[PDB]
Amino acid sequence: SASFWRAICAEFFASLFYVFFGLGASLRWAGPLHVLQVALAFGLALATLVQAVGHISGAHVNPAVTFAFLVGSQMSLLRAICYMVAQLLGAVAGAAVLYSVTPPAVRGNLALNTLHPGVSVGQATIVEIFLTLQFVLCIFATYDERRNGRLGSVALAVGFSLTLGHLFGMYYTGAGMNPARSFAPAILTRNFTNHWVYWVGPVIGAGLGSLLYDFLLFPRLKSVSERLSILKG
Amino acid sequence: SASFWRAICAEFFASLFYVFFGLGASLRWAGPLHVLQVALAFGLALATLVQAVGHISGAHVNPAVTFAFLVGSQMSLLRAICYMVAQLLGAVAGAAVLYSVTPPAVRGNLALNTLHPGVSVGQATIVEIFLTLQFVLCIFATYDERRNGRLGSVALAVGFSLTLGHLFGMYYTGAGMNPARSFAPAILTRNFTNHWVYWVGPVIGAGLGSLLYDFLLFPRLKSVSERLSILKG
Amino acid sequence: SASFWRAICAEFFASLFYVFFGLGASLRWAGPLHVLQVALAFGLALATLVQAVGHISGAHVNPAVTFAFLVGSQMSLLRAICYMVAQLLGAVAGAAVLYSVTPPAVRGNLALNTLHPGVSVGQATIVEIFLTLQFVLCIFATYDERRNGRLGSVALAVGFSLTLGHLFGMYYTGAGMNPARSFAPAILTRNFTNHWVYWVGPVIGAGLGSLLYDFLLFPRLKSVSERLSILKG
Amino acid sequence: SASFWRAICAEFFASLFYVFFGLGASLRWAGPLHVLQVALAFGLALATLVQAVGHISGAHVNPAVTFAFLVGSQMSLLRAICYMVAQLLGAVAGAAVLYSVTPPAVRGNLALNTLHPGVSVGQATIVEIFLTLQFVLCIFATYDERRNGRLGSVALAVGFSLTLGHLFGMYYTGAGMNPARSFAPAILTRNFTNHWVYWVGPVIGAGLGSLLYDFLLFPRLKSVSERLSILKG
Ligand SMILES: CCCCCCCCCO[C@@H]1O[C@H](CO)[C@@H](O)[C@H](O)[C@H]1O
Ligand SMILES: CCCCCCCCCO[C@@H]1O[C@H](CO)[C@@H](O)[C@H](O)[C@H]1O
Ligand SMILES: CCCCCCCCCO[C@@H]1O[C@H](CO)[C@@H](O)[C@H](O)[C@H]1O
Ligand SMILES: CCCCCCCCCO[C@@H]1O[C@H](CO)[C@@H](O)[C@H](O)[C@H]1O
Ligand SMILES: CCCCCCCCCO[C@@H]1O[C@H](CO)[C@@H](O)[C@H](O)[C@H]1O
Ligand SMILES: CCCCCCCCCO[C@@H]1O[C@H](CO)[C@@H](O)[C@H](O)[C@H]1O
Ligand SMILES: CCCCCCCCCO[C@@H]1O[C@H](CO)[C@@H](O)[C@H](O)[C@H]1O
Ligand SMILES: CCCCCCCCCO[C@@H]1O[C@H](CO)[C@@H](O)[C@H](O)[C@H]1O
Repeated sequence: SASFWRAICAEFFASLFYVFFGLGASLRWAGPLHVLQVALAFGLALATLVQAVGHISGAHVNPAVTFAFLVGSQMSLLRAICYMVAQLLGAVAGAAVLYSVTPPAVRGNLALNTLHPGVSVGQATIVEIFLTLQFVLCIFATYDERRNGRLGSVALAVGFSLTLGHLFGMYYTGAGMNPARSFAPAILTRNFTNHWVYWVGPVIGAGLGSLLYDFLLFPRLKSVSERLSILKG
Repeated sequence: SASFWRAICAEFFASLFYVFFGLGASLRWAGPLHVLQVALAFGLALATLVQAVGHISGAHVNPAVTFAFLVGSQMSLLRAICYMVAQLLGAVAGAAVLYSVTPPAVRGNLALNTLHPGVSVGQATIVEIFLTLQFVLCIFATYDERRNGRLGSVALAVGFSLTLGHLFGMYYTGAGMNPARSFAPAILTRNFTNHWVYWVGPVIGAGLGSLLYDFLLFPRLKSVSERLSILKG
Repeated sequence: SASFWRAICAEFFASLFYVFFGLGASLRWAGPLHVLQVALAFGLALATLVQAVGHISGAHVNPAVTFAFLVGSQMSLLRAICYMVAQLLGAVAGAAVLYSVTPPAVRGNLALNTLHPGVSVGQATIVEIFLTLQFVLCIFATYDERRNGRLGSVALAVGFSLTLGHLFGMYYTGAGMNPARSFAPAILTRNFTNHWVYWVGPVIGAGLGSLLYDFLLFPRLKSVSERLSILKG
Repeated sequence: SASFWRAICAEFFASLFYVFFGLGASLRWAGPLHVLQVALAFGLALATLVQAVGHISGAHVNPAVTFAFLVGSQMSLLRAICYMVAQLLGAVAGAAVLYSVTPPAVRGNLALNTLHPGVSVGQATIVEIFLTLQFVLCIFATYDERRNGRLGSVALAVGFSLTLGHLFGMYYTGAGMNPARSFAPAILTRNFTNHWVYWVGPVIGAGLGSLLYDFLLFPRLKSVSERLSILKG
């Protein structure tokens, strides 16, 4: 039904907003102030967007997040691909629109995710993994219909999880936690240096999060039947 | 019924508070610290006011927000006009009372919304549009009775949306997102320079937000019948 | 019943905690950083305490707040007096315990509420009034059983209202919004300079808040009968 | 049942995350900025983890917290021991993994809890006690099934309680409030100087919190029967 294309649209616009506001708030340099401010910006961007379209598409706005739900057998392979496609175009569009209204000199590299001189790509990949792992874990747990009438706003919980990822990570890798968010700055600045970290960390972390939740913490046992039936629809 | 004049009163007082506390917290200059602090101040002012009178008038406290609900066919043309009237007088009053208790030298221009030297009014109008668009989108989605028992506090969600608007926007336009909030400082400092941006951006953004929500994301299909019946009451 | 002395105890301990953590976090000087940090500290202290004992005593932890509920005919004159008595002793105790574990030199004046050189006591009284007014207004609205299943945490709403009061007020009067919180530092430092502001502003603001809510925004019509019956119990 | 080993696993992973992100965000020095940022980091780490596994193990992720529930007769002596065991190994593991991905020079002492030169260990023990006391009090009150449909997110309430503990405490003792969180940095840096404070304060505070809640504020009267029956299972 049209109850599918609306979601794809939700994922496109939300991703454009997420990157537009996220990157926009990161322009400049610096420091606690800097980190604190950028951590809150991405976090509140997500909390806002999750309230805005979480009921419509589940507000993934993140390829690694969508990948998590795929292996978690909660969405079809067809939906996953489109979500990720919409997320990549949306992100690029947000970065594009951001570039068009931002004064040069302040533009910098459009907040491209970058490693710290003293951090190896191996350590950086492990960082991005842990960041995305606690992040996806919070998403799965709070989206789980099987629990709590005392959750409060799941939109904010997830947003603050993203903020926590930044408060810690920015010092190491600028905190990617999202392939699409990393990709947009890279494709427009023509700089794919160390970009592998920002696809690998999140995907693996997202993978370990889903697995850890569904197959150990609070098992959601699906029969091989449904798995394929779902991965198909 | 009197269940109409109470709301108008709600919109008047809330607007006076919103501008009084919002502007008051913006006095001085500066920087992350500055932005972070002012972003939180406006955001918590709104979250507070939405809890205070959201059940009474819907706590619009914003002309662009009210305009959104008009074209969204959720209020009558009569209510909209009064809301906006109460919001403009309330704002001016808040700025007035703020001026009366604030020491000169610190008064400055009473936190008048201003463009960044390197930002064209065109880019500034597009910024204000995006700010108000994600803002109204969050308002519509969270006010929508058709969803979530996991929303948490809608008052805070909207407040944090406003904070996010500031964390990004202040650098560009000081972040207006609200004609009344922009108007009060302008009418009292007799400075309407670039004021057009602060009416145009929000109204258009607010317009694109409502449209995007009601006519694409989660359609609330009203028959031409009701539309006019509502725009009339 | 004992369902009365537990509350008095709740108000005593909560007040000791509120002042202990509130004042403790205010030691030193300074600035956004300073204000932001102290605003959040008092705010989260209250949100925490409101969750801790709001179900037991309503977590007033504030004389002006209790006064609001008295004139609001929601508590007896006997309860009000004891609450305020417990709040004053609790506060002093918190400031006392704070003094005993804090290094001198850092102690300063134990975060005594103070006016800004350029702010007259008249302007300062009006500031404290507005601060306490939006504060009590948020308390009444969120405590009102007659509304919302979308409130979220009322504990946090009220806490953030207090934070907003500080983000704006600290620059003017250090933000009292609470006679007991102002009193404790004064009685122990033997400095009652301008102390009148910190009793007068809140009480009046608290008074205008209750009146504004119960007699205009969302009238809670009590017959003269009940009023006295309540003010008596 | 396996509905026991999953919890132990929950407590292990959550503790590893808590310390990994908590300590990681504390690396460097400094100041409001520093404190504010670290306070929020620990706070959001907990809020995140409480949402992630609070429904599975109750998300204690803290020996003093678990001890509180033991004397509160809410868990068996067998569960308590394992929880604390999982929490200690998890913490050490988190600090270990943190060390492996962090650049030296920035590593410092891995955010080891430390006293302020002007604070005696006696004053420091009293500080840690008060910090953990308001903390456990908030945990008990918000976990109490006997109350509120207006709590909002208990995960966030507890997290913000931890943040408040840091906003005040870091200046005194770096804010331990958690034996496991203090232990991990100590065992790996081979520095147990003043470590006694970080086990004694929390345990006592946690003890006074439970007692204060269950035996005075909102008594949860258990017959000697059940107490032992519970402490046994
Ligand atoms: C879910 C997977 C979790 C993996 C946790 C691994 C912890 C050990 C990390 O060792 C680090 O490996 C880097 C190369 O990758 C080296 O450059 C670095 O010096 C070394 O300290
Ligand atoms: C599970 C599928 C994961 C796919 C991840 C794709 C990451 C994009 C690759 O970036 C690579 O970075 C290297 C430096 O590190 C560059 O030398 C190389 O030219 C560039 O292509
Ligand atoms: C919902 C409407 C969204 C519109 C998005 C428009 C993106 C392109 C913006 O282009 C900008 O236009 C400015 C004038 O307006 C020029 O001064 C500036 O140099 C140019 O880069
Ligand atoms: C949908 C209706 C929108 C109405 C918007 C009204 C905005 C107020 C106009 O401000 C204008 O700003 C110009 C500079 O930019 C000044 O030269 C001009 O004198 C001043 O009047
Ligand atoms: C609910 C009550 C609201 C009252 C609002 C009053 C607004 C006008 C404030 O005027 C101020 O009065 C001070 C003395 O009090 C003077 O020192 C100051 O120069 C003057 O500007
Ligand atoms: C509704 C009842 C309100 C009661 C308020 C009592 C406030 C305490 C008085 O402080 C006063 O401050 C003056 C300077 O301003 C000092 O000169 C004076 O000696 C001191 O006593
Ligand atoms: C739940 C228990 C609460 C206990 C509260 C105690 C408050 C009094 C603290 O006195 C302090 O004791 C320190 C040694 O411990 C001395 O070094 C310090 O100079 C002294 O001021
Ligand atoms: C309720 C049980 C509480 C157990 C608390 C154990 C705390 C660990 C002890 O740290 C101690 O710190 C001293 C300096 O202060 C060192 O001299 C001593 O060598 C070291 O062992």
